[PDB]
Amino acid sequence: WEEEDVICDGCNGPVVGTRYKCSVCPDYDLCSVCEGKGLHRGHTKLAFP
Ligand SMILES: [Zn+2]
Ligand SMILES: [Zn+2]
Repeated sequence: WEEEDVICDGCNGPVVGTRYKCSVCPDYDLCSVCEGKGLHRGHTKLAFP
């Protein structure tokens, strides 16, 4: 029962719904809100659920 949860690197809450993971940074993720706020805007991101 090893589980991987995804925490937003902005609000530090878990990412539920759309996940914006950085394509450059290893293991960097933002939630839909923090993405909307323009965080980490210098790196390309992958927007999957
Ligand atoms: Zn967030
Ligand atoms: Zn980045």
